[PDB]
Amino acid sequence: GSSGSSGTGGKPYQCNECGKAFSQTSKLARHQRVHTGEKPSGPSSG
Ligand SMILES: [Zn+2]
Repeated sequence: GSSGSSGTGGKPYQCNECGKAFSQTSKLARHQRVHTGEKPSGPSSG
């Protein structure tokens, strides 16, 4: 059992692609545009 932090809080909305944060999610939503692209994927649980 290792005690580390990978995805237990930090950058929930903050852009991870480039690593840019914004005061409000509003402006952030538009920022995602720069990272425009396709990503097909069906429903999968498990
Ligand atoms: Zn970005």
